[PDB]
Amino acid sequence: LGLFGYWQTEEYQPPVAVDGKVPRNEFGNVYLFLPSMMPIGCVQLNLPNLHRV
DNA sequence: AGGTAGTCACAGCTGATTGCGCTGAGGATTAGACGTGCGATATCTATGCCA
Repeated sequence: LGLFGYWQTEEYQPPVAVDGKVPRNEFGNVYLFLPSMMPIGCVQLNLPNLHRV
Protein backbone atom coordinates (compact mmCIF):
# COMPACT_ATOMS: atom_id res chain seq x y z
CA LEU A 1 0.00 0.00 0.00
CA GLY A 2 1.34 3.39 -1.02
CA LEU A 3 1.20 5.99 1.73
CA PHE A 4 1.52 9.71 1.07
CA GLY A 5 3.00 12.70 2.83
CA TYR A 6 1.01 15.52 4.38
CA TRP A 7 2.48 17.92 1.81
CA GLN A 8 1.31 15.48 -0.89
CA THR A 9 -2.32 15.72 0.29
CA GLU A 10 -4.65 18.71 0.45
CA GLU A 11 -7.36 19.39 3.00
CA TYR A 12 -10.54 17.42 2.40
CA GLN A 13 -13.31 19.54 0.90
CA PRO A 14 -16.82 18.33 1.80
CA PRO A 15 -19.42 18.78 -0.95
CA VAL A 16 -22.60 20.87 -0.84
CA ALA A 17 -26.03 19.27 -1.02
CA VAL A 18 -27.80 20.12 -4.29
CA ASP A 19 -31.54 19.78 -4.98
CA GLY A 20 -32.10 18.40 -1.48
CA LYS A 21 -29.84 15.40 -2.14
CA VAL A 22 -27.41 14.15 0.52
CA PRO A 23 -24.16 13.01 -1.15
CA ARG A 24 -22.93 9.49 -0.40
CA ASN A 25 -19.52 7.86 -0.71
CA GLU A 26 -18.74 4.59 -2.48
CA PHE A 27 -19.90 2.95 0.77
CA GLY A 28 -23.09 5.00 0.37
CA ASN A 29 -22.42 7.32 3.32
CA VAL A 30 -20.35 10.31 4.46
CA TYR A 31 -17.24 10.05 6.61
CA LEU A 32 -17.70 12.34 9.62
CA PHE A 33 -14.57 11.87 11.70
CA LEU A 34 -14.64 15.66 12.16
CA PRO A 35 -17.55 18.12 12.00
CA SER A 36 -15.81 19.91 9.13
CA MET A 37 -16.16 16.74 7.05
CA MET A 38 -19.93 17.21 6.81
CA PRO A 39 -21.14 18.49 3.43
CA ILE A 40 -22.60 21.98 3.53
CA GLY A 41 -26.38 22.07 3.69
CA CYS A 42 -26.50 18.94 5.86
CA VAL A 43 -27.61 18.44 9.46
CA GLN A 44 -26.79 15.54 11.77
CA LEU A 45 -29.60 14.36 14.04
CA ASN A 46 -28.82 11.84 16.78
CA LEU A 47 -32.45 10.79 17.20
CA PRO A 48 -32.93 7.05 17.80
CA ASN A 49 -35.03 5.26 15.17
CA LEU A 50 -35.37 8.52 13.25
CA HIS A 51 -34.56 6.92 9.89
CA ARG A 52 -37.70 4.80 10.30
CA VAL A 53 -39.74 8.01 10.20
C1' DA B 1 -110.94 -12.85 -17.26
C1' DG B 2 -105.77 -13.75 -19.44
C1' DG B 3 -100.00 -13.62 -19.54
C1' DT B 4 -95.56 -12.07 -18.80
C1' DA B 5 -92.95 -8.07 -16.17
C1' DG B 6 -91.94 -6.44 -11.26
C1' DT B 7 -90.76 -8.35 -6.70
C1' DC B 8 -89.05 -11.55 -3.48
C1' DA B 9 -86.52 -15.98 -2.27
C1' DC B 10 -82.89 -18.55 -3.16
C1' DA B 11 -78.13 -20.12 -6.01
C1' DG B 12 -72.92 -19.50 -8.62
C1' DC B 13 -68.52 -16.27 -8.50
C1' DT B 14 -65.40 -13.98 -6.37
C1' DG B 15 -63.16 -11.06 -2.95
C1' DA B 16 -62.01 -10.71 2.05
C1' DT B 17 -60.29 -13.58 6.05
C1' DT B 18 -56.94 -16.32 8.74
C1' DG B 19 -53.34 -19.33 9.55
C1' DC B 20 -48.47 -19.19 7.96
C1' DG B 21 -43.77 -18.06 5.12
C1' DC B 22 -39.87 -14.16 3.44
C1' DT B 23 -36.08 -8.58 3.21
C1' DG B 24 -34.73 -3.79 5.19
C1' DA B 25 -33.60 -0.90 8.91
C1' DG B 26 -31.66 -1.09 13.91
C1' DG B 27 -29.45 -2.00 17.89
C1' DA B 28 -26.02 -5.44 20.24
C1' DT B 29 -21.33 -7.55 19.34
C1' DT B 30 -2.50 -10.57 16.86
C1' DA B 31 0.94 -6.82 13.56
C1' DG B 32 3.89 -4.10 13.48
C1' DA B 33 6.19 -1.64 17.78
C1' DC B 34 8.80 -2.21 22.00
C1' DG B 35 11.57 -3.90 24.48
C1' DT B 36 15.26 -7.49 26.34
C1' DG B 37 18.14 -12.48 26.49
C1' DC B 38 21.44 -14.78 24.35
C1' DG B 39 25.01 -15.35 21.29
C1' DA B 40 28.52 -14.44 17.81
C1' DT B 41 32.08 -10.66 17.51
C1' DA B 42 34.90 -6.76 17.09
C1' DT B 43 38.28 -4.59 20.20
C1' DC B 44 42.48 -2.77 23.24
C1' DT B 45 46.94 -3.77 25.33
C1' DA B 46 50.57 -6.55 28.59
C1' DT B 47 55.25 -8.13 27.60
C1' DG B 48 58.63 -10.96 26.82
C1' DC B 49 60.02 -13.50 22.01
C1' DC B 50 65.32 -12.81 19.91
C1' DA B 51 67.96 -9.63 16.47
